[PDB]
Amino acid sequence: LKEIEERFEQNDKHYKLNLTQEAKDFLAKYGYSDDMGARPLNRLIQNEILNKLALRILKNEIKDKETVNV
Amino acid sequence: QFTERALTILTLAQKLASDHQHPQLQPIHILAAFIETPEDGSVPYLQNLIEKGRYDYDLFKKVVNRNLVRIPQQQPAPAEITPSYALGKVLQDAAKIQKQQKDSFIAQDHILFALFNDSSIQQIFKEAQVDIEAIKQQALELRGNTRIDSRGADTNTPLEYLSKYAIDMTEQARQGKLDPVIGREEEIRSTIRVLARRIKSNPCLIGEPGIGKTAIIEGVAQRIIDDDVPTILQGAKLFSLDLAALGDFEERFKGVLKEIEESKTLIVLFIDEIHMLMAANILKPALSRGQLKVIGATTNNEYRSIVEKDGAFERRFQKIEVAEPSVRQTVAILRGLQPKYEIHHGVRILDSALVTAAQLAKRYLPYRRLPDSALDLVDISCAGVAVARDSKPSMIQNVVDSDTISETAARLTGIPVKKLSESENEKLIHMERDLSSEVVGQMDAIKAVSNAVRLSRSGLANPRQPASFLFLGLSGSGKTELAKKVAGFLFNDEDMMIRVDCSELSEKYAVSKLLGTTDEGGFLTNQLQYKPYSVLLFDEVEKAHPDVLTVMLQMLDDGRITSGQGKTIDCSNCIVIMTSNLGAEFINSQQGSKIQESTKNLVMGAVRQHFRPEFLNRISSIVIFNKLSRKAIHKIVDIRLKEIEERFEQNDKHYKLNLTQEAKDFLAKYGYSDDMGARPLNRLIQNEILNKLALRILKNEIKDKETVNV
Ligand SMILES: Nc1ncnc2c1ncn2[C@@H]1O[C@H](COP(=O)(O)OP(=O)(O)OP(=O)(O)O)[C@@H](O)[C@H]1O
Ligand SMILES: Nc1ncnc2c1ncn2[C@@H]1O[C@H](COP(=O)(O)OP(=O)(O)OP(=O)(O)O)[C@@H](O)[C@H]1O
Repeated sequence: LKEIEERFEQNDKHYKLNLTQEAKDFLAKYGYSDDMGARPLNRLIQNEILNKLALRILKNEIKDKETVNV
Repeated sequence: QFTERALTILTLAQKLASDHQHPQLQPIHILAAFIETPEDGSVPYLQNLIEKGRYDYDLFKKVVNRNLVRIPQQQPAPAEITPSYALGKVLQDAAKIQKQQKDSFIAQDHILFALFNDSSIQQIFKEAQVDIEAIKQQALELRGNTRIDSRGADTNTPLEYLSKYAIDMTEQARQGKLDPVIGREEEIRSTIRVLARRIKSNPCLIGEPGIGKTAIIEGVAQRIIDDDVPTILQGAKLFSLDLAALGDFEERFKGVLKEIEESKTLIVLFIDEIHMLMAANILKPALSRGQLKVIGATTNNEYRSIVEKDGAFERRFQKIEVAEPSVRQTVAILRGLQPKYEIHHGVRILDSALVTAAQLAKRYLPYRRLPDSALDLVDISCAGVAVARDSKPSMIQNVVDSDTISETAARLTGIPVKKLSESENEKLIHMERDLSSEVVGQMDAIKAVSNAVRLSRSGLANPRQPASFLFLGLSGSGKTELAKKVAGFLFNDEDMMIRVDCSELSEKYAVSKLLGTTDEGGFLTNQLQYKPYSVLLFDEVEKAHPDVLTVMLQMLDDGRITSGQGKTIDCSNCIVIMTSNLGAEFINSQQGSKIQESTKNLVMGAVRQHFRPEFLNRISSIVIFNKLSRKAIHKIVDIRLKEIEERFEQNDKHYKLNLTQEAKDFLAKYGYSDDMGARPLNRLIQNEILNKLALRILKNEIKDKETVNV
């Protein structure tokens, strides 16, 4: 979690965050693979989150610094 | 026309000069419009052919708006009102590099390319666009063939393998090329559900090829453009690699793993029957990176080989086995593709035929996946008379039910009129009349055997078990002919009845009727293993060793047997028949012309002696074969007469035949033998009757097409 947010709210995204335990659980549960790891989730962390919520936010109607978790 | 991608910038470049409302479109304008921001999402920054060719745009990012803010301001309508042919040439001037670097339309490079004169800092210190120096240089770096169409995604040529040999059928889908599919919509969904499954996205399609496993992928590809594709799966599209490998020529296939990784799982991959050790092993390091949704497929065969080793690459893979589709499946696609392939061939068809096609097709298909074979037979039916139509004589561009089924499908084997007249019910109702034609007298065997298989027919056969019979009498009584008649009547095939010797193939023939492999495992397998339709002749069963009678009861019971590979294969299409001659003794009762239940008890007693009641109680009907009346004797005449005329009067000479009971008693009397029946007389007639003519043939005193009885 820490890596992306510290890339962006710092400069780019000005971003305040929210976490459902869903993701909190999902990413841990689902996102982490036993064998192949969260290694894909590391990419997925983009996808279902960064890719997802930026896409949520990139409209801006959910404003800057706003957040919507799945 | 300009490339959309180019024009996307171009109008945005017209939009560019519009935002500051520039007075004129002039060389250094789009230098801002080429770039949203320094991101390679704006290639003209870094991924541009210039930063790699000559002029890096990093700090050179600085100057672009510096001009477009220092343009003299204008008002809205004169903004983007002019090409200003100084710039307006770039419209045409972009078509210059499409020559030397071989392109057709005007692309992002080209719109860029034309600009290479004044679009710039052109000064003593010139931060500018080299003319041929950056692009023809790096327009190979970029791409190496850029040109496709105005349509399409970024023209940065990130992945050459994906652009080369990776086929997107969703393109073809919105291009309308592929034929929509049906009825795997379960598998479609489920495999897509597998795909939609976050845990195992990768399916394994299992099954024998030709079944539509990528026809699955067809509608799947369609569901991509049909947009039923799940949110997880939305952004992805179809790639399917049909592997043509033709220094390692494969690593291309490995290099593309980045090109999709470029797209960042913006597609799916589907590989069909090629799943094997690749170089080295196929695939995974991109998938094994945790990434890369792919549609996997195979026969159990390729499933039996390498993916058996790991199994944790199948950790991505739910194995889904397709089954040969149902009738409506065939029907519905036919329903969809009847008009297709009749318009493909420019003809018409009866849907009456269309459904009827699948009927016998599904029935007598020895091999394939029916719709193919159907569509084959269909196209066969289609093209066949269409070729008959287009070539003079043709009158019917529509095509009938019957011949389009039978005569066409008669090119599997034949016998259309029998393939015709049967409703699959018509057998039984008409059988014991039909059976009355072949095996003489024997109204017992007529009723009993047939009525018992009328129970194994009528739909009253168990999902697994055939009818079961153990018969006494002459071997040569028409016994085998009965089951040949059966084979002939029931399956319309003489091959159905198969010699299987219980007597001599007996004890360790349990290894030689099949063997867990330590090539048929043994006799009984590819007899049926090829052809589930069969008729079983089990020779003098009580002379077999009991070693097999268990798995023979396992034939009796459940109608299926574990094979050498272990497969338990359906014999219930057949009718299990057992043979015993021991009642030839008990024909003493028939010598006394008893009702044989006199000894059939003793017969039953005799057979109940040696075997499991299970093994015993399976028999539907045991039929003693009755004493031959003169009729029963001399109706065997026309049998001979038939197999006489079958050649002379039919398949060679066209020579007529006549006899008299005079000569026939001069035959049958001698011609009949007690224990072997008239089986002697057959190989008797072979000369003194036959060769009497083979004499007279070249003796020729009387000639062909005649007949003279003796
Ligand atoms: N349900 C269907 N609807 C439309 N066309 C179909 C359907 N099923 C099969 N086809 C046709 O079958 C042809 C290809 O079949 P397909 O390759 O999918 O069989 P297959 O079992 O996948 O062979 P393989 O296993 O090697 O991929 C195409 O012409 C396609 O239009
Ligand atoms: N009632 C009958 N019905 C049919 N065929 C009969 C009849 N009586 C005698 N036959 C003769 O039986 C011949 C074939 O007999 P069939 O094959 O049924 O016994 P078979 O078991 O094969 O002989 P075998 O096993 O001893 O070599 C036919 O060619 C036919 O002429």
